[PDB]
Amino acid sequence: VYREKQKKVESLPMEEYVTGVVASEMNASFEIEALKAQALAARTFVVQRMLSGGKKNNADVTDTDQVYKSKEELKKQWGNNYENNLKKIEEAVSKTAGQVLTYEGKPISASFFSTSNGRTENAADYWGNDYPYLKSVDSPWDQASPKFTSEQIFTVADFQKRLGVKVLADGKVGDIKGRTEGKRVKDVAFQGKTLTGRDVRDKLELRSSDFTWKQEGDKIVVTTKGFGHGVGMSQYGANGMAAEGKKYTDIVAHYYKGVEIKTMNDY
Repeated sequence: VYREKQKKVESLPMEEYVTGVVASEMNASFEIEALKAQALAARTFVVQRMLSGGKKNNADVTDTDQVYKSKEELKKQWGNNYENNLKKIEEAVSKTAGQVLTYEGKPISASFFSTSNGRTENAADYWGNDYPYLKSVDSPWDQASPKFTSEQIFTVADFQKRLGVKVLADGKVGDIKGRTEGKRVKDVAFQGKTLTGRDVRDKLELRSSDFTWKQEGDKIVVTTKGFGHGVGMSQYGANGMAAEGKKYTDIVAHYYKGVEIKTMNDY
């Protein structure tokens, strides 16, 4: 077997691929230490993919694949600042070249999401065994995020159809039965049917599973806190930490409990 001498991913040098993933996933205007943290997370998923068949899907504990932005569209996103942003992301990647996030020697599920509701989530496998590096932590910087609070409006008929339920008479829609350690909704009950908060988020395409709701006339107004699954690293949180002077190593240590930064050469 003739083995390729250079590390390539979809025909590109590995580090350049990482640069592309970072730019596709985190806003370029974010602090450099936050981008460095995102590069470890992207590189962690890349190495994992390559070490297990070279498949395209990440070994993410959360439900997901997503866009790898082209230059054409990064110019439209970054407008004229394209050049400076590109170089910023390149520095962040090269500065962390070869670094990945591990736990007990193996690459982790370096899960990330845009904005928390104030906290991240505990994650466990299908059988309920905890992922020890995905623990619910405090993420107070997200309060100041532009995507912290949000509202989504649905007609009663659409809402009822999408969730396959009849709304409560109280005008209270559906009763929220409990919250997670991350303060996200655990379960919702309607007359004769119950759904998990996560299932409600998917069926309605909510910004997050931390929500409250009310009925206004023939409409349901849903107010969410956060944006994304809430597992692992908050992007807005990492930026907040970086704004108060913390390094990428501090950021990852905060969001992934007990994580160890290794060089990939070992593998």
